[PDB]
Amino acid sequence: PSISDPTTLLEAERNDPDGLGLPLKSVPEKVDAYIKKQFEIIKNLEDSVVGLNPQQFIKTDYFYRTSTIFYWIKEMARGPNKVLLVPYLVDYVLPFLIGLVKHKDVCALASLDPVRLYAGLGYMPIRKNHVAAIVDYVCSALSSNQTKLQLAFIQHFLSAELLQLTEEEKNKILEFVVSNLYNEQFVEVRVRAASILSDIVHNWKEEQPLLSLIERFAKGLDVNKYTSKERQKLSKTDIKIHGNVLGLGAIISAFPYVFPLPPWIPKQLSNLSSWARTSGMTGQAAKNTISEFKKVRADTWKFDRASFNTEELEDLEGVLWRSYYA
Amino acid sequence: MFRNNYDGDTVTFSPTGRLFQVEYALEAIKQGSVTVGLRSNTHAVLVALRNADELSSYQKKIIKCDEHMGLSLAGLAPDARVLSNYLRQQCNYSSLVFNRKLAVERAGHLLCDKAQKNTQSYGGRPYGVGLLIIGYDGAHLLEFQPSGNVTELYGTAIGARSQGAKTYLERTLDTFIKIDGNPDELIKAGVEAISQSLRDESLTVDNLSIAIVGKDTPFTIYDGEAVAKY
Amino acid sequence: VYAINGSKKDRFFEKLVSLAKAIETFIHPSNNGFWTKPNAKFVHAFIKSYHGRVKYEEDICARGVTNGICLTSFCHEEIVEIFLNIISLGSQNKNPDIANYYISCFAYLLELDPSNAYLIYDKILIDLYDTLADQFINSRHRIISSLKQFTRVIRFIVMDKLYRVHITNVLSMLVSKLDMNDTNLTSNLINGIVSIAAFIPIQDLTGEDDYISFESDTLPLVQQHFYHIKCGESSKTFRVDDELLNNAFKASTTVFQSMLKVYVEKIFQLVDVDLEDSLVTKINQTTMILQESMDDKIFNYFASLLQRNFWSNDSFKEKDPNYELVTIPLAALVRRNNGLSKELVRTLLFHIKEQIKRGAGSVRSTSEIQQRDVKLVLYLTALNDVLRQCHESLYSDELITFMKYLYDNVTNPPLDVITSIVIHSALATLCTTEITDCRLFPEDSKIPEKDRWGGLQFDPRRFDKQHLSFQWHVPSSDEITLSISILESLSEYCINNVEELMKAPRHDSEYGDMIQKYVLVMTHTLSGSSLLFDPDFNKDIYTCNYYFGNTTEEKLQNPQYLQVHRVRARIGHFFHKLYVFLSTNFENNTNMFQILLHGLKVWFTDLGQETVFNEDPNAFIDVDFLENVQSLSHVNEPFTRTNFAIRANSLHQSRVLLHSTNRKASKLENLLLVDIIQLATSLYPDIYKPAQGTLVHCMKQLVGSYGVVINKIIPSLEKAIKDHDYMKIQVILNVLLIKKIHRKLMTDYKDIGRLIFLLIECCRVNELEIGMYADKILTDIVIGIKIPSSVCVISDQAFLPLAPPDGTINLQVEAVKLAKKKKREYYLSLLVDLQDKLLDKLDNEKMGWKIRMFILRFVTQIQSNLESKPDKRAVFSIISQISTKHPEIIHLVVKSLLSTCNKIISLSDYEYDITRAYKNEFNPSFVEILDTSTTSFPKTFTEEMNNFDNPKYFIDLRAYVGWLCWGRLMYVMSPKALKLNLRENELEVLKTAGHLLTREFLRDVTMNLVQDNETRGFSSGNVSFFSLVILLISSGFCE
Amino acid sequence: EGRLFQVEYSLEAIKLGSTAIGIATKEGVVLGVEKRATSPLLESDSIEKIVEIDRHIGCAMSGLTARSMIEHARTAAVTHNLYYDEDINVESLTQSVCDLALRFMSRPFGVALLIAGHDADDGYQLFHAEPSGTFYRYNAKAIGSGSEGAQAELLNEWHSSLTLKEAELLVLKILKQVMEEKLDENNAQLSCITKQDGFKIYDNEKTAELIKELKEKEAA
Amino acid sequence: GRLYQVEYALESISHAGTAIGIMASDGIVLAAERKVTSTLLEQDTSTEKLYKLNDKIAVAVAGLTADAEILINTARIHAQNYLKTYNEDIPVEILVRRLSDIKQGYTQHGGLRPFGVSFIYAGYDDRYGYQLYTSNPSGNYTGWKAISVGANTSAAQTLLQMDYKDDMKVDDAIELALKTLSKTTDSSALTYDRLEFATIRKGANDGEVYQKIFKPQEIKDILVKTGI
Repeated sequence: PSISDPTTLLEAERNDPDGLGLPLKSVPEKVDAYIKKQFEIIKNLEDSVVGLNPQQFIKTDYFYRTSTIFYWIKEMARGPNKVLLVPYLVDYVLPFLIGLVKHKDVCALASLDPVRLYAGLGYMPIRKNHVAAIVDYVCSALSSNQTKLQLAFIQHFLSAELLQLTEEEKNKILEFVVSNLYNEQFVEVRVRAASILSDIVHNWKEEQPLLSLIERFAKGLDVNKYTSKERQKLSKTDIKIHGNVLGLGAIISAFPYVFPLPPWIPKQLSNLSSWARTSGMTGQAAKNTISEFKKVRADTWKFDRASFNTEELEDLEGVLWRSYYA
Repeated sequence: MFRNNYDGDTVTFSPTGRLFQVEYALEAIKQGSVTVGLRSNTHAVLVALRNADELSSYQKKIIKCDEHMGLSLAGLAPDARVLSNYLRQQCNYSSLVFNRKLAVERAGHLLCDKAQKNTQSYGGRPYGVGLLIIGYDGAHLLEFQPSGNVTELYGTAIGARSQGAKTYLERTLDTFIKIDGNPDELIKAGVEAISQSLRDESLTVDNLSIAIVGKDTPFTIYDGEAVAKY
Repeated sequence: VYAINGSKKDRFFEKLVSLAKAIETFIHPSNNGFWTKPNAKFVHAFIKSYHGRVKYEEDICARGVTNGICLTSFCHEEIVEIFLNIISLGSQNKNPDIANYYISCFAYLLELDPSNAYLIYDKILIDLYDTLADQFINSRHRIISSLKQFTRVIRFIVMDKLYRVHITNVLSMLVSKLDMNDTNLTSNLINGIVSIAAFIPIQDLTGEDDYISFESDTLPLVQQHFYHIKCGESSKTFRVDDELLNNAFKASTTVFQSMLKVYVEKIFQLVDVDLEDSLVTKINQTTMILQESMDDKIFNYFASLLQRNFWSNDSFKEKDPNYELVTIPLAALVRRNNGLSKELVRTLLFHIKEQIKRGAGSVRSTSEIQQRDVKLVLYLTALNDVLRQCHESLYSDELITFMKYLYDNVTNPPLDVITSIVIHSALATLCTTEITDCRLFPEDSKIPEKDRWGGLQFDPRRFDKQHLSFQWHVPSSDEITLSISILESLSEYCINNVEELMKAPRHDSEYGDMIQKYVLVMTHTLSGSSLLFDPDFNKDIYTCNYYFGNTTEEKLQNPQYLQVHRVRARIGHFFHKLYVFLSTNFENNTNMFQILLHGLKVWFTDLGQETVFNEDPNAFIDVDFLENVQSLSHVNEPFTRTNFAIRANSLHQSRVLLHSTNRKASKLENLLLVDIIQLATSLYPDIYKPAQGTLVHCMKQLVGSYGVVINKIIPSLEKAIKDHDYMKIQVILNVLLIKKIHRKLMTDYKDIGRLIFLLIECCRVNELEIGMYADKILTDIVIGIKIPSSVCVISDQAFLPLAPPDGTINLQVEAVKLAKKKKREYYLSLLVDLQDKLLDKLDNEKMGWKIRMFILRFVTQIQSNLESKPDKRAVFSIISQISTKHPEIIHLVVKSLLSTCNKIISLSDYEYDITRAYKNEFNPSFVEILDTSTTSFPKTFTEEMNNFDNPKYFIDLRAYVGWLCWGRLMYVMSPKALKLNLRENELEVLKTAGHLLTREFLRDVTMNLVQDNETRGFSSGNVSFFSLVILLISSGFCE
Repeated sequence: EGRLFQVEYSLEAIKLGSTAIGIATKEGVVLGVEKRATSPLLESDSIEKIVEIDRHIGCAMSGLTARSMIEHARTAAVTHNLYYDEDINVESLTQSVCDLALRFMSRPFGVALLIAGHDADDGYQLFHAEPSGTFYRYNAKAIGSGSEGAQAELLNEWHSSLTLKEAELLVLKILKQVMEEKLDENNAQLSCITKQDGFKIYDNEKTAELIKELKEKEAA
Repeated sequence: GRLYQVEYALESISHAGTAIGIMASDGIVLAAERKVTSTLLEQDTSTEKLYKLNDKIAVAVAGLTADAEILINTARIHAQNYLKTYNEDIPVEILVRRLSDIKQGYTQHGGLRPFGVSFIYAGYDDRYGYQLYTSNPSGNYTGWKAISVGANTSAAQTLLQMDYKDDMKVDDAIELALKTLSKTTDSSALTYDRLEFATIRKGANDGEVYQKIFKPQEIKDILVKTGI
């Protein structure tokens, strides 16, 4: 900082009425411009490796500067030099890493792990001003691996900023996760979105949002408007059904140790049983949900049996389908 | 919450005299699918209903132990394989040394004796499969539990919502007990029983397997286009 | 906690709810990791701080008006709602400490008296009833946790009208559930029983004609309430009528006798169970609390039952029985009603004789106790009973005759030790001021028998003097006369017996056993009448209940005082005579010497107070135990009458054990100290270690004994060296290793040099570990030698406020200062003389390298000190040690040269003013202060940091000023060269050091350092040495 | 209660290693594996995740090569040929491998395998053998990283009227989708099992030509 | 991948007695220091730390006695087996490697505590002449010219490095070992009853008398002549 006198420092600290002062250290204009110029050069040198194999990729100056910048970024996120890297996250660092993600064999040859650093960047000491920008950026072309890494970063950021995010930011994250639940390109993305949705729902306290989400997920899961043949056909082709089942299972899984069991959980398990009795991705998801529910509640199952009738208890038996089971 | 200090191994008794590992092995049968066993005065049948996905085959549930005896399984496949191999060896010994076909009751006794040894040894594990054994002619039907118990029933059902079939058999006992001389009607009765245990699921030529053995009829397994209710 | 506003609290409680929801899954028992201890600690600390703030706010509001910042009842309700399901999850933790951390919060939650405490009460009651019904037989942790929670909340359940009805029933179910295999379960049950008993009176509260019964009234209501609660409902909806009061105490207080009978039979069963000492003490405390919580009728019933079971039982079958589980409660009865003492005591005597008649104690088994001495039981009982007879002893002659018969008819060392305590109990009971009444409620209590079921823990009447009219025991003239007569008779009897034995000495075991028994009887006679002794007899504030009075005129007018002290002097003389006889006739014996050492320890440490048995468990309520039972933080003493009585007794005992027994040693005391010193330098480890302990105790008691000890140790060590008595040398070194003497040696400037020379002489003897011990002592002396200082930077305000308004105090202060300065200079001169003598020894003799290392280290320690005058001789001697070619010697020489040169440089820089070494204001002349508050300073600093040609200042170490902001004065180094303003002596020393810094010297030092280096660790000492060489070269001192 | 969860944990081999895909048709069985990108000077020929059991039976794996199962399968096939003067059935060899896993059940042994073969009884057969001592007959099956999406693609594409060339093209396309493009000839390895030629492993030139044909088909 | 048991064994050996082995151009000298004293413990326990494996090889021990006895018995059996098999004396390196392999095997299999013993081998054969080796619990063996094990290893190594020559004689090696031991013991002065000595030398006649173990009188005479 090197301020002229304590009076100027105190005046600058208390300028913002929010109570949060200035960053401890700041990058001067010259160094900031130098770093931005390096990133711009890397971005502009993208046309030299358009059609090169990894062996030809590993030899260009573009790869050399990419490796130098990767090493610099990894060194920055190591200790006292953390507050300085924060302003470069949205515009320079995260796009750079997500672009490096597309190069699997290149990173394997160069012994680089962009995924680990990208995931670990969610625990940075991010101040209030940058939180909104990061939330807007993460929720927004990308491939399946890039989308899954983005979901992992969102999960870690939520775990690190659980009591810091506002209601608007949490709503944006929830909407992004729900949208990923209905992904039209990848299934693993949908499964990871279901996991993140369960993590989000676990921290809800008011019953009204939970009831609204349960209603939205179970609106399309009614079995009175279909037949067994139709249900089995939908279990293998329909994407909306798969997303709704994943969301309902995530909601159910967000309540592992509730005692006594709330009345809505047996109803949702009964709704999911009909889909668990079919064959397909929806059936697999429902079976996984029921198996997890029965595994987590094995300690209190003797007391939890009272929440189900005979038919409901009987419908939750054959959900583990493994080659060693017959 | 509610941690159990007496469910570790099979050589520890509960303070009330229970063996929790044996009970868990018994509950392991519920994981497997549904099997139904009948018995008339002249014939005995078995009906069995899994598929990993649309590109996979279906698990075998009925195993032939000899030309006059057979079984169906529900639970762990390798345990059923070991028990079936042991029963085949016992039948072979009986047919070789004495030229005598082994009785179903003796087979149940041997299965119980073998299964008892895994509940007292420590360091091992009880069996995790339930069996339905049917035999020659009079006809016999046994239900074997991994705890080491045999029943000699007229009919029963095991695994994956089999209570409906069991209740149907309890209702229609007197109806199906005397269908001697008509194996097809007994097979149809078993098919109806196994249908009573299905939660709206249908039966096809890929999910249904049948076994029949009676007087003058050697043990026979029907699968594929042979379970088309012909 | 202190960010909560009573009027505006919605946002804070929403944040707290969110945090609790976040940590809920991390608190679950099945999920252990690094987050368990933090979560438990956070919950405990937050709840404790919240309770403390609430208590502070209510205390403030009780003395005026209520502000809008203070918490309300709604805050307490919200806190209870938030922390529910968190304490419950944490109570089932696998690690007991985490479970205790979570469980401890129930008391804090119930102290606030929230409107929703029914949730906690119902949950704990359901858990306890399920546990006692064997519903958790597969889970031990749930049983233990339920017991712990009930133990925590007993004192808050006991104050609720609805929940009182459940106490006594549970009190039964806990008593019958005591085990003989599960010791931890029994400990938890005993904790619950203690908690129940400490807050209820054990009395029948039914009136004259109630016609009410436990079975028909209490049980139906309890069952209905339990069913209502466990069905899924709360106690709010449970409506009752006035018949609950019939189901209350009127019917529930009639079930105590069966519980007491079951408890007595359980104790008699536990007598034959191998148990830890702490559990036995806890059970004894349980029984005593139960006894003191009873009324007269139940107390009489319990006493009769206990005596009946004691005289007829099927216990004490094992060879290691727990006698104190029965003997201690029995004496407790005698504490409450001494009228029961007589016949019971008589019976004991009779039974004892019967055991002697059947042949008990006729087989010597000095190692242990064999299964032929059930008589011991009676013995122990007698002890405890005789400990609390108080004035109910004026059967004195019968007891004295019985004691003489016992001491003349029994000869067995394990049995002799036990029998020797009868006299101690008899003497101590008649002359010890102590309390006798500790009941929860007195028999003639004005408190109505309807507000007694809490012990008045939360009621101001617990402070009433009427309620706290404790009954004490104060010795009378008859008791003192009886004690004196008993003491004189026993002393004469023992002295005559021992003299008769010494008339015709023998060598068999019976002779030694009889001598040891008589000496033990003498010791216990000394210890029993300890309170009758005056520590200042030869020649205060805390005036305890000394019978003979205070001051000195009153004491000298009572002949009993003088005759007691005459008896004590005679006992001491006889102890000396016995020591002489044992030394001259029984040198190889060990047990008799140990008994004599214990006797001397008792005779020296019992000049008016008792310390041998003051720490042993007895039939008194433990102050620490009862305090731990009834203590709540932020609450001003929520105690009971028993707690206040035991606290008063403890304070009296402390005031008794607060007097100073330090005195000038008399002729007898000096002679006994000499005897103990001689026994301390013995050859048998079984003898001198207790002798060393007794010597330490006597040195603590006496004043100036250290001088005698050292003045007898030094000649003995010298004589042992002369006669090559290696064992004596080794034991003398071990004695010199005693902590107290070791500490006092570091400031003994008079004889430190002689001891150092003796240690050097010992170092050359190589037959045992003597050399290693001598080297260790020398190293300790080098490390811990105290060099007096003449610098005291002290503010004048540290003594001016306490200045007396007299003009004759200044002269005394000045005289004291002058005398202290003279003594300090004399001590420094002695140290300098010792250093010079060591240098002479080093230079003259050629010598093992250990002594050379010791001498170099001592000279370095002396010279590096700022109060010492540098010497050319020491520097020359240190430098000339490189010829030894020993790497350790060379490293030590380098370090010594560095230290001496640094001391000389400090003398130069301080301008021969050592006080400036501690002055914060003073700075060296080469250090400059720069004002960084100027407008253009940052640019100047930036330019200076880039200035390599003509620097203005230097910063050697880490710079810190200006990293965040400028404005403070900055200390910098001057760019000029450093000069030395040294006088003739320091300049001559530096020239002498430089003259020896030849090329060959440096070559040898560097070669030895390189050769003695097999690892990269470089070394900053070498850099400092090179810098010192550069300085000496640059100043012209080195050629 | 209690249950054998170690077996279930072992069956979670989605992250075990490189993707391996097998497709069974009426003309042969195609096995395709992912080749790791290693140092240019390394001899990539030393990496063999497709192994030959015998002339009519081949195997593919997803985990570490380090072995006992392959040796046991070869020994069983040779022993059956010695004892019965014929070729062992594919299902019989799979059951032998499963029995070997079971004997050497509450603990898993070995790693998952894809066994392809041909015999006169059941034509061309593909089996998935799991470390639980069990196996499943499959009409195309994918293991390793990205196995769920690959299996969904196989469900959408397999139609029982495929040919050997179409099976190879499907294997290459699915491997490219899993590995996200840039698979010329060094990120994949192909092998075939046919009645006439037996078990063969395609050389780099044939794989490069197949990749070129796949690119041409994509261009259309 | 550190081995904690091996480190514990090395630390235990670091508290044991000090042994010194010096190789000259015509002989080898082994010395050891006795530390246990009780004024009633017999000092005629054959040789406490110096042992003979055959007529050509001797060993000095630092560490636990039972493991040392086991290893020495095994080495003697191995040497006799080699002599019976090939009718020739076993080379020193072969026996040293055998013992090192035994130690390594004891440091790899579970349920076996590593040998907390350090060995100094002094041998002679016609392939390399005089040979000096040091073996540790880790199983590594190293050849040396002057080596020391036990308590004051570093100081003794420094002293040997200062005053060792490649062309020393047997008496020079004896004096060097005595002076090195006298300057490192923590018992002030070195005495005959606390010392064990051995020499392996070949004279002008090819007799190869490699079994000279010094008697207490001889040790006293050597100490008097040297001036310790």
